[PDB]
Amino acid sequence: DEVQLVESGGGLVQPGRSLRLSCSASGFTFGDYAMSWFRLAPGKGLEWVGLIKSRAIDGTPQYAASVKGRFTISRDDSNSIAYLQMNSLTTEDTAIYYCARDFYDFWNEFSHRTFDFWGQGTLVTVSSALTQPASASGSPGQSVTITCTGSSSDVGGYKYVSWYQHHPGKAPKLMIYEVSKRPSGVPDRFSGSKSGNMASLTVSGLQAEDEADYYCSSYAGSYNFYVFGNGTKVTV
Repeated sequence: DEVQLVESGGGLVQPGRSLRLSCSASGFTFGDYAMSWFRLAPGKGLEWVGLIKSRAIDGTPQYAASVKGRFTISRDDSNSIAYLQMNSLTTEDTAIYYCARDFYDFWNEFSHRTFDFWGQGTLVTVSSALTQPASASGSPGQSVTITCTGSSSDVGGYKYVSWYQHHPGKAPKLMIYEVSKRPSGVPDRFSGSKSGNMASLTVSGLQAEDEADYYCSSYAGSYNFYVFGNGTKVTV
């Protein structure tokens, strides 16, 4: 099959309005995985919106301070489809909204930490925390290093630092997880590392396809869950 996530429902909407985003999964046994909603907004970086776990765990959804009380996340295990309900939409809510699968099933110890298989996202336009060097460049074949500096409560408190690669209009993609692991099919020239409060990505032997925006993320404990950097344009 392949794992596929398709988010729908976005569009130009007037303020204070309500909108439901759908995410239809395929290719895995939907019921066994947390599903997380993320947001990419211009000027801001990537943001965690909320999380719903497998019903084999609790299922009670967790949201983020921002949307805490006006968004509501939901699942339909019978049709393998997660939902994001948005209420009282302000223009500061305009963004691309992404759907995500926990890297593991509810069985695994390391569940509820890393997310993968992001969809393309659906754009919502409404009418009317980790430090990351803005830019980096190199020549093809040369090396490059990206920094992601957070605090004790995030990068330096855990072994859950991810890096995503983002091409405009395309689904963000896991390059590195758990600080230094390469998912299946990420070339060993992408390298993860950390020390204290600062993580590092290293792209050895650059390539034309390697020119992208690179976002870093860390688990940030029970209260904040996730946090991101503002992204880095690598230019080859």
